[PDB]
Amino acid sequence: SIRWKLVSEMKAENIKSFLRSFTKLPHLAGTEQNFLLAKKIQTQWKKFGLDSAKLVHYDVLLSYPNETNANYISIVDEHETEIFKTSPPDGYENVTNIVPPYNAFSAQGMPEGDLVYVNYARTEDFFKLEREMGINCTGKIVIARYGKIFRGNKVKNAMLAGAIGIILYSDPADYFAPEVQPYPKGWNLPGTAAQRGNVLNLNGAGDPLTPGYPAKEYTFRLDVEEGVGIPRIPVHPIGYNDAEILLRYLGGIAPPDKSWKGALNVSYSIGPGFTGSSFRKVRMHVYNINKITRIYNVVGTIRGSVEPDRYVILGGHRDSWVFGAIDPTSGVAVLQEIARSFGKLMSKGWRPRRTIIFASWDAEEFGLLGSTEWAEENVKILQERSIAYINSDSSIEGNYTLRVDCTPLLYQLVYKLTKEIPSPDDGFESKSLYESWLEKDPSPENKNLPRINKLGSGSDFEAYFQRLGIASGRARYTKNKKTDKYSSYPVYHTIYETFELVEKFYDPTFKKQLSVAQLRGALVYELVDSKIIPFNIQDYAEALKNYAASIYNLSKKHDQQLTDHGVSFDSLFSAVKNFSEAASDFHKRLIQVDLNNPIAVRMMNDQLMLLERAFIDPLGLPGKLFYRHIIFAPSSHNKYAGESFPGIYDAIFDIENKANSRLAWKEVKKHISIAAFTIQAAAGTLKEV
Amino acid sequence: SIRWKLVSEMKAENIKSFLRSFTKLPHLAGTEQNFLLAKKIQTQWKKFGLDSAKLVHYDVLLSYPNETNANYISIVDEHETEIFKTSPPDGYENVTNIVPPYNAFSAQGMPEGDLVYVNYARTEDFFKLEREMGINCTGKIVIARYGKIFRGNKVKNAMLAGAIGIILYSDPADYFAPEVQPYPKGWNLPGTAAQRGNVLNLNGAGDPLTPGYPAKEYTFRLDVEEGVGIPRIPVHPIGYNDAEILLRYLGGIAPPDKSWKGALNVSYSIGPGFTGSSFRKVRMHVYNINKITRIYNVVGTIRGSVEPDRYVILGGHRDSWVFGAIDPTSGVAVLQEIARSFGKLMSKGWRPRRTIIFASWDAEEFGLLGSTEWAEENVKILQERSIAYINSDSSIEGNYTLRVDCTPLLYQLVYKLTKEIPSPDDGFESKSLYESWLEKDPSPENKNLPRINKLGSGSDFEAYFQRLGIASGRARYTKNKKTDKYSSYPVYHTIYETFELVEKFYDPTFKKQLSVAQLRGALVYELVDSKIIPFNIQDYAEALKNYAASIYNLSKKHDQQLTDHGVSFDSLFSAVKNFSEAASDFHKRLIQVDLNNPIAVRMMNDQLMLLERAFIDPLGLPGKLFYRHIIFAPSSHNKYAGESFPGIYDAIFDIENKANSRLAWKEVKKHISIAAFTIQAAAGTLKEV
Ligand SMILES: *[C@@H]1O[C@H](CO)[C@@H](O[C@@H]2O[C@H](CO)[C@@H](O)[C@H](O)[C@H]2NC(C)=O)[C@H](O)[C@H]1NC(C)=O
Ligand SMILES: *[C@@H]1O[C@H](CO)[C@@H](O[C@@H]2O[C@H](CO)[C@@H](O)[C@H](O)[C@H]2NC(C)=O)[C@H](O)[C@H]1NC(C)=O
Ligand SMILES: *[C@@H]1O[C@H](CO)[C@@H](O)[C@H](O)[C@H]1NC(C)=O
Ligand SMILES: *[C@@H]1O[C@H](CO)[C@@H](O)[C@H](O)[C@H]1NC(C)=O
Ligand SMILES: *[C@@H]1O[C@H](CO)[C@@H](O)[C@H](O)[C@H]1NC(C)=O
Ligand SMILES: *[C@@H]1O[C@H](CO)[C@@H](O)[C@H](O)[C@H]1NC(C)=O
Ligand SMILES: *[C@H]1O[C@H](CO)[C@@H](O)[C@H](O)[C@H]1NC(C)=O
Ligand SMILES: *[C@H]1O[C@H](CO)[C@@H](O)[C@H](O)[C@H]1NC(C)=O
Ligand SMILES: [Ca+2]
Ligand SMILES: [Ca+2]
Ligand SMILES: [Cl-]
Ligand SMILES: [Cl-]
Ligand SMILES: [Zn+2]
Ligand SMILES: [Zn+2]
Ligand SMILES: [Zn+2]
Ligand SMILES: [Zn+2]
Repeated sequence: SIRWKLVSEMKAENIKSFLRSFTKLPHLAGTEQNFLLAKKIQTQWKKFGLDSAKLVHYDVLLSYPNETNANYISIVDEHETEIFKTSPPDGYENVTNIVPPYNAFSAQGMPEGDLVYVNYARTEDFFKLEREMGINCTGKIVIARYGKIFRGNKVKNAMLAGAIGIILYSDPADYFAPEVQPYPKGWNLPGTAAQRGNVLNLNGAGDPLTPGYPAKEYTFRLDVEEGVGIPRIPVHPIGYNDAEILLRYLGGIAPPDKSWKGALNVSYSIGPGFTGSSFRKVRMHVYNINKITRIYNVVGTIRGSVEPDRYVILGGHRDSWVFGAIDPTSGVAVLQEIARSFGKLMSKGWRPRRTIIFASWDAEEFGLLGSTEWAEENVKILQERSIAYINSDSSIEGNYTLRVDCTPLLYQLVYKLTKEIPSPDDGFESKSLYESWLEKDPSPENKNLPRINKLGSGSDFEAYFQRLGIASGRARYTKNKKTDKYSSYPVYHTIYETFELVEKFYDPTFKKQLSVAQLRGALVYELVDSKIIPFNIQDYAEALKNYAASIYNLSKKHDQQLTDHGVSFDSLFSAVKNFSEAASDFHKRLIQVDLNNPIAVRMMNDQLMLLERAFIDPLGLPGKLFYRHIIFAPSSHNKYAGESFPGIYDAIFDIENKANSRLAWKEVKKHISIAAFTIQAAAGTLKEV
Repeated sequence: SIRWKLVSEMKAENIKSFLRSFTKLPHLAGTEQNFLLAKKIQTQWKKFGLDSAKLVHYDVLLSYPNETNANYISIVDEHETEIFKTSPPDGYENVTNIVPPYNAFSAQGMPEGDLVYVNYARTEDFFKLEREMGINCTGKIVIARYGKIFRGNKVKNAMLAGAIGIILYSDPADYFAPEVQPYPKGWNLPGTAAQRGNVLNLNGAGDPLTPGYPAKEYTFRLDVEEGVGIPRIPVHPIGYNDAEILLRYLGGIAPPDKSWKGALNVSYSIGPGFTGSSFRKVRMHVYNINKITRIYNVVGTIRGSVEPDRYVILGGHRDSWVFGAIDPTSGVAVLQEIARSFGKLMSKGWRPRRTIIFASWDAEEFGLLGSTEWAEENVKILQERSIAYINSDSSIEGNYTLRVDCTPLLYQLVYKLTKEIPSPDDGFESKSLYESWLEKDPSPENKNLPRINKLGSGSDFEAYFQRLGIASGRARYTKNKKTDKYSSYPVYHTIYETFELVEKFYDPTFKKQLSVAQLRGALVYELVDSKIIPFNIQDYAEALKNYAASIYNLSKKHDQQLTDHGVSFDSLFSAVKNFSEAASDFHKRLIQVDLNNPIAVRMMNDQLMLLERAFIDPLGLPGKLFYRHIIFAPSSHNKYAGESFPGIYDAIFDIENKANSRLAWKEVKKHISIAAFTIQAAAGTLKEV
């Protein structure tokens, strides 16, 4: 078949050569090297035979360290004397433009104060410090370990607590894998390395200065002081050797339980302040600059021969913090190999039914900026014509098995294609990827099917799925979560994401990265070429039954209040019931369609394409204009995680502590009512008359 | 042709019999008689052969007088003694349930104070009273004449001024036609009759308690105190005999110029207070009740044989204040005759290409409630599938010539169809409606084409056009505006809108109402049956060039400020230029389409259908979530009137008096930027690749 030719044409050795070619130098967004990489990708796409490959630019707010006012953290004594102050991988000694560690969009400042350790700086950590312990963060400098929630939420949480700065660091408890050596001898995080990353709280907005509209040359911009999601205290990241020095002499209360204690050789006392030392106060000095900077997406097409006005988007970012060998360059290499293989199909006369859009996004590391501004530019065509979005970010975050996150519309297609891709796993040489994946990660809901996760947030699919309602999917290799308990991967967002890391320690044969390229490519092919779009709406109906039961279960602890405030989930369950009926009836009709009647086929394809759109509410969620998906929009507590019925969940979260209960419960009623309506409206789009 | 059979089948005598049958008794929304009328319409549609005809209900906030606490206005002396107090057409003496005059959704109260005459209670009238004259309305009762702006805006304006009540009345200057007798001898307004009407400021929201979502049984409702657009002072309407008594002894400043002086035999002095009288203070007593009440739309279909998933909506309200012989029942009768004529086509085996939706809306007089709640329910299917909406409200507001208001997409179709409909005008017996209309109302932009107006607001097309972006149109007979200078028509919204009025004084032969039914029906037929949707996008391009020039001209008075604040219209003109190019290229391609290739035809039809949608911004306009059309959304000063580039216009209005100029001009820049983007995005939907 054509799909087998697409998949079998891709080669591990090609992914390896692409990765090596794109990881020799840093390619930070907004810098010359990442523009040069765009031009190289565009030349390659033209060579592969794509119909177009253009650079599309935007001018967006980025953030960089000041090369002549370096950031640092220090400890001073009571006489203001500096007692301690903070200060390339082998083979890259000659590389001159590695950005030092920083947290993009930090406020500027030189705050000084007593230090308080805040664990993960989650909402519950601050609740505990303030409510239980009676500790006052006003005004203190807090130190938090990375993990559990997106780093921007840690900063927002610290701001809410009156902290005047926040230090972030990587605890070996969370980022150091047991019995593996630190880079370069193994793949673990060294004590000298800090994790870069932006600290905006954008909630899907894109460029901070132009929420809702693409950042073109003429475009109105907010004043920088009003930029969406920009924090108002300094934030800076350090490695664990430096963190150990800061934590060592914290006094005050002992860590409250083992869940506060990391792995360094220190007490994990909370503070505030020091005991047993010259160590008296902590200072931060952070002076990164925000500047409007041009960024460049590469956007290419293969136009459909039958439905050129219907799109499947294969999009991945290419900007990195340093070399980004895993994040994102492993996905950049995969995207090139996919485009090469579609070009080989074209060379023998194939053209797809619908149009494929290839996209290499810029400035993802600064808040999904390139992918979001292109969605904002092209919203009117994208919302009326897009079948799906398949991401192409990191392909290789571990080497145990496949992970897939996607809308329930795509579950059946994912299971179908993974059965036709050879497994790359040792011991599965005559078996498919489906078989190895089912063995290694069975679904809790059905032991006979592999696990597929919800799509949440934190990579370029976000605006397409959570704002525009375009069915989306991602797939990558990952770690074994039952045994591997560290966050992300050890060298995430550090200078040590190198080609050598990936080749030596992750996937020496490149077979695992090949399997991810084959699946992302086969997903695009089947969505763009199948006469009938390969979605299954009954799988959405079953997902909604699970999510309704879950939010309802969460409400049982408040059962008396539900009764007293006249709160009922009846309408939600009724909508779910009606959706399941409409989806069953829709599939009964769909098998009867006359495949030789183009308008009959196109009307049913429109219903499959527009089903995800029905869940988008243009009013958004409370305080979040750009999160519109009523089933799947984000975790308010961790942007990386997806949350179901977010309007209901946010309304009921910590409700027992809301000042005004009558008001709080009416908000729960509001969001229940919205979810019921939206699911009923979605069911209505499936009806025949 | 089929269109000629549709048009020639309609009969004046049938419209007359329908009108007489629907105007014997009052049919106020929410009352038994208007439910009975729904059932009669539904029985008729089934008899005519429609595929379906169903009642669709919602439970919405309505407002009625308290039958046991009657409203009134009084004058008292300084001893609190009542000196004056306010208190059926021939042949209707036995009709028992005529609602007395009131303004629906008025606050309740018994305010007492000095009286101030405020002309039309426009923003500029209050500016003059307060800024120029130094008059303080705090706290006064104001009296305003109806006209110039929607009555709800008069009330909002008075509230802003600190007034504690507002009396509305019909001045003969505005509602009494020269040399015609008062009903029953002629068609003029008697001094005893008051104009009913709601006084909400909904800005497109629909039911006040459920903005954004249909008002079903389970639906979350705002507390009534928080109902959208509900005014916070009492409001009540009186006839001019009563107004004369209230105005007569006003003292204080003389009317400032003739534009403040109406036609009664009084001075039109402003007050505050009385001079020359027992007349000391004015009191209002208003105790209407707001109550959630069930309303019923009748919704019927004729399903398409080729594109059943594409819709053309013919919708008109049927609820009236009393008999509503003009408003809306003349349109109710027209809608029935149209449905009858489509049923006759069906009887000979015809079926339309696309689906026609017929709708008889309820509670239009209470804020467009039935049509808006059905749009809110069905938004997901309507926005993805609707070709157009044709209204069917009053057909006969005068007897001089045709008036058409529609999107520029429909201009060419309107001109084409009116050439094939016989003129009903005396002296035009062998001529078409186009010819009589061109002679009587030529367009200012092109003397060789008849005038077509912008669609604004104030009838059931509003949510479809201004929220959802569905191309809309309306047509009716009207007065000669160069000679007839009165507002609306004299007996508008009074008890004197009777069948006898229409038959004796407006259209005895029913030929004018017939011509309106033929045009509304022919519009539906051509939109639903033509293989290629009959829109012209180059007419939209020319309209945008006119609107860009107009808003720019308006800015010239502020030219120095534009320069000082770096405000430019360059991007707007550039977007308009690009749209005109894209529309020209689109039509060049459209004439080449292979009419025998269904997918080629369907892709171009999708572009014609979705063009109006491109102008809808889900973020809305400032303070108005439900006005989304960036070119055509409303006048903030008069909901009946449409305003172009409303975001730019509202931003620049009264700007010289804004407290903060730097902030005010940035808002102008914002709205210019949004308009430029939106027109460019719309152009992008027309592009081939
Ligand atoms: C699910 O569909 C059912 C059937 O159409 C709806 O049930 C109606 O519910 C209302 C109360 O909300 C009752 O007045 C009707 O009697 C019900 N009809 C039947 C046949 O049971 C139900 O409302 C729909 N659910 C939602 C959320 O719209
Ligand atoms: C109208 O289309 C033109 C042509 O594509 C756009 O012109 C570009 O404008 C930007 C400045 O905004 C310049 O950087 C480019 O050099 C222009 N190109 C050309 C060929 O003139 C214009 O931006 C579009 N208008 C809008 C509002 O999008
Ligand atoms: C970088 O820091 C130096 C030293 O404070 C300062 O003078 C310079 O202006 C900074 N650069 C920018 C863009 O702020
Ligand atoms: C890769 O797989 C090998 C072989 O099982 C294992 O020893 C190693 O820890 C894995 N590497 C990573 C980064 O997980
Ligand atoms: C009507 O007014 C009477 C007299 O004030 C009052 O008692 C009654 O409750 C009112 N009806 C309603 C629904 O308020
Ligand atoms: C209707 O037309 C007649 C004949 O021209 C005219 O005398 C009369 O004023 C018109 N009626 C109305 C209500 O305008
Ligand atoms: C800590 O919190 C309280 C209440 O927020 C605040 O009044 C106080 O100023 C804070 N502490 C200090 C030391 O200022
Ligand atoms: C009229 O306006 C001023 C300013 O709004 C207000 O202070 C005053 O109270 C008002 N007049 C009266 C009589 O209260
Ligand atoms: Ca933007
Ligand atoms: Ca509503
Ligand atoms: Cl990915
Ligand atoms: Cl109308
Ligand atoms: Zn990434
Ligand atoms: Zn990253
Ligand atoms: Zn009307
Ligand atoms: Zn009316």
